[PDB]
Amino acid sequence: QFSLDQFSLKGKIALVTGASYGIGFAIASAYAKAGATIVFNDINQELVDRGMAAYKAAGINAHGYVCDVTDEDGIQAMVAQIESEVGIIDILVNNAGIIRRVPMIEMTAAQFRQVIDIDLNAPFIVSKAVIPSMIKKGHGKIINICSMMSELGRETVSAYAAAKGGLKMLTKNIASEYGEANIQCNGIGPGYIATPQTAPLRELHPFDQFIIAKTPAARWGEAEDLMGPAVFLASDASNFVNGHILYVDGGILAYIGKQP
Amino acid sequence: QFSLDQFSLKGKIALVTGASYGIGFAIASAYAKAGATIVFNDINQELVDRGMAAYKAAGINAHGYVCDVTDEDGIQAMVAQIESEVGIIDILVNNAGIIRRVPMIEMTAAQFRQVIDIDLNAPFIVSKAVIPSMIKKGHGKIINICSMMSELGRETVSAYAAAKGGLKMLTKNIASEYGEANIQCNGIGPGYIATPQTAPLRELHPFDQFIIAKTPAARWGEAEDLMGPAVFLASDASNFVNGHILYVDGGILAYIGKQP
Amino acid sequence: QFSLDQFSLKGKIALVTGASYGIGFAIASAYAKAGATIVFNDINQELVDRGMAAYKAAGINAHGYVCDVTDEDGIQAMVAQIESEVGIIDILVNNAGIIRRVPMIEMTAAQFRQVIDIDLNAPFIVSKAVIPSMIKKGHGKIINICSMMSELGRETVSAYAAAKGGLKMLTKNIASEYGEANIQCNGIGPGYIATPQTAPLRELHPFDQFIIAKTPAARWGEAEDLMGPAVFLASDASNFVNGHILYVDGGILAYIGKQP
Amino acid sequence: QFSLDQFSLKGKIALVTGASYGIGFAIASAYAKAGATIVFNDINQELVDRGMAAYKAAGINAHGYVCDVTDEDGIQAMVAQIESEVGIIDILVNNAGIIRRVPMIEMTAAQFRQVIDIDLNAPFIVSKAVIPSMIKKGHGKIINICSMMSELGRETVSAYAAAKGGLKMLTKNIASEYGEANIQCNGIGPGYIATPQTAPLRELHPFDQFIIAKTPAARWGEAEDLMGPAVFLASDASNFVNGHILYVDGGILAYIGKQP
Repeated sequence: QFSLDQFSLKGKIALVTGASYGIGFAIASAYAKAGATIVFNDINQELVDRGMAAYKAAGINAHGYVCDVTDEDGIQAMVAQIESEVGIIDILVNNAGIIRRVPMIEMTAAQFRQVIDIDLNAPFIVSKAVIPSMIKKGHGKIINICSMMSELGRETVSAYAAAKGGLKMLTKNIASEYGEANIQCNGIGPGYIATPQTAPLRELHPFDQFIIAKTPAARWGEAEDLMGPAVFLASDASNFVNGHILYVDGGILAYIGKQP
Repeated sequence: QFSLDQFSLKGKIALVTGASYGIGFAIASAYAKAGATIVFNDINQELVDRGMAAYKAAGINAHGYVCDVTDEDGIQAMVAQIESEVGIIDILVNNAGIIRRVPMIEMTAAQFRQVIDIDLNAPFIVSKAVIPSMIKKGHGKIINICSMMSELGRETVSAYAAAKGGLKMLTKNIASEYGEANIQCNGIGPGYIATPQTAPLRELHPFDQFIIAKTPAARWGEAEDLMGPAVFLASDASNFVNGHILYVDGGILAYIGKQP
Repeated sequence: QFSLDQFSLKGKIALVTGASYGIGFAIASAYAKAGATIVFNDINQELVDRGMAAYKAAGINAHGYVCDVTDEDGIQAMVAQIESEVGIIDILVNNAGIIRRVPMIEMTAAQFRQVIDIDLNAPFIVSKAVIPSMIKKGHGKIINICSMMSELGRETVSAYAAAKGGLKMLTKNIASEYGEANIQCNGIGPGYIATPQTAPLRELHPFDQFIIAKTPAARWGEAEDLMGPAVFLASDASNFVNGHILYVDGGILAYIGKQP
Repeated sequence: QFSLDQFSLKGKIALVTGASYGIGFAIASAYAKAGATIVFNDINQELVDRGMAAYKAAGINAHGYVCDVTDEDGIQAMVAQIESEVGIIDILVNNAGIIRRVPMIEMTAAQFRQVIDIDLNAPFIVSKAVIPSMIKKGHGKIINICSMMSELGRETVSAYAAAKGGLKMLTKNIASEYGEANIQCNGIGPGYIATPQTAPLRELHPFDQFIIAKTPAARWGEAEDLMGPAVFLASDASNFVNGHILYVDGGILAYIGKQP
């Protein structure tokens, strides 16, 4: 018999990378509310302290670690520390990332490479670090935060689009290579999500008009819109969903757009 | 605050077309277990009686109706009857369909047209019949049962593939046209699902070997694998998922295949 | 050794359905210029006479036939007539189609069905009618005119989107079922193409602004933009391209759009 | 009036990276036969000498340069040298690449990063180096050699799949960012192509059986199958094709497979 318990993360441990604020924090918060124990990392103590205080305020006892996602030795040590202090990571969400907006021909090789390293190579490093214990546990979930840029390009975001396109295919590869070992690796592809940074574009705006017209749902998304889909992909309720990119965009990728 | 209640269908009414047995019955059963009131139709009383007895045995008081999905007048009358006797349909699953396996050049125009009428035109008819009350209710869900044939072709299944390809795009269109009115229209694309009919292909088999090799998960799917994804798409937990085809295939569509 | 002769259609016969004017006429004209003998059909003598006069003015001796693409008996007889009078059809372009713009819930079941019959069932009928002689000839090409609506939905075009989505999958199915017999079946998916009908939307316009912003190439497409891709798919130069939808859209489907 | 001259590369210069042998050499050879002047690079003099001798034997006066594609300074200098000695690069084919086959959890971070650097970062570097002169010339083409791994994953090829997935999206981004400047950036996605290396898998074989069954065309592809599609994408005949991945796979990506 089906049970709604299939969506529950009770007794599972989730690592959400870079989950000190923003989308990662919202996903980790939903995970805790679904029953999970939350672990997270970020690049410095200041960010970790910020995440810890915010989890506490939401009634969550998270476990926070200082670690650079591009540092394999660092991540390996972090996983080992998490396993001794908290337990086996059942669920990994590759959320950490950066974006840069530079015309392609103006972007330095170093800058391009840095975006690739953080947004693509690092999810490989963290996945590699968690998979062996997931196999031994008999079940694992890896959720890669992709983008609409996993599908569509735009001026100024060449490196970001390249890395997210790579992350989409990395997702499908891990699914193929480890699905047999009961690892489900999927993507979440958020639409246009209203963050603190895009707030002036909503001032009582042509950019706001642009987004609303592109979106059948006729609104910006919010971090809260990602919570249900994220919990779904982390849960037993999605055990036969594998190598799939779940777009959460209010219908953008399905829509030609609202024409005048 | 996120809550697992977002996955609950409590107090909602779901119509699952052709849900007397098989995949539709399994989805409707999960819906009931998630809190929904179940209504379903099929082409004759014998099938309806079969579904009713099976729902009863599972502790579900379903409401069953005799109706041909290709009969617009019939479906319109059925919805009106459902609304007077049960209530407003919150969730429609377009599950009813047929398959034929005929080499294309050997298939009659009439046979091709019949597969198109049932598998494509009928989901349009039923969607059209439920959408006006969903808009007035302030929320609706339409879940279209697609296929891997919404993506990939195969000898002998030209009509079926054409209709399911159409259903994929119908899904994206409804999402675009009605998303503004808070209708989420999505697809479920099952992988290779083990039905009563494919049982001899699992006899202690080259076809069995074929499927397992194509599937990262290394097994046939089962109707039970569709239950969580179906409940997800019918629930508040997927409100910003729209015009999306959710493939539930253990990783098939993501995999090049297991080579020797 | 590769030769540019691989793009030549010299000594081949092409049937382009509904090619009396518009996109089909432009494709057929390019085919003739590439060396092909052109045959075409349309629903009445007036349209056939129009196409014939226009081919003549362009220095092309086309062969025109009155036939409804939804009439299997009619199409069968037409192919037989073409084979006796002109020769074996080497290349079929399924170009004939209609579009309707009606809100979905307002569209009659009859109207929806008519769009499906012409835009989806008819390409099946014509393909079926030409394939047996292509197999016997040792090579065939079928080019299905799809749309951006084979990928993306829009208010008012539910039936059209459904049929073109179906046509995309029909294309992939024929490729799979007949590729072994050296039939290559592909799609052409035009972007926004400037037709006589959209001319007021280019008056010295917000709709014009909409299109240009969606298109990396920063212009409407023209029928002429389809000529090279169409000749490519009809030629020996694309013999290992099969079940593929070739989008000719200046970059629309690849682009998130020009934001303000 | 359409002309077959639209497929001609007469008076154009093409740079094909790593085109000393294999797929790149075959594409460059077709380009020369289509009228182009051929320039190419490779990592050492031995490979350059090999390519030069092979071009000469085919009646082609190619221009060969020693350069590492991951060396931005090196590539920049190479382009400058090409422009002084040969002329402006009209067409870039990003063909250079490597593949590694290592289980993901066994692959070193350094090895993963090297595959990404060569197969993804390097196409960015070379594209960046050629685009400014293409803009000034008033027309440019960039053709990225992708893979079926731009779409589908497989055990042992995680890094390769990630890089090719990235290259697919880089292609779409360049299309979006530079399409306005009359740059068409597209992909070629070869299917299973019979190379010297896979020859024992064709010995009079289960792997051979695997490929043939996956392929509607019922054969391995050959480098020659890529020549027409490559010339197409480099030519005026594809000017409104942009951000598109042209799969040349005999129908593989369209096919569910030949079941027993």
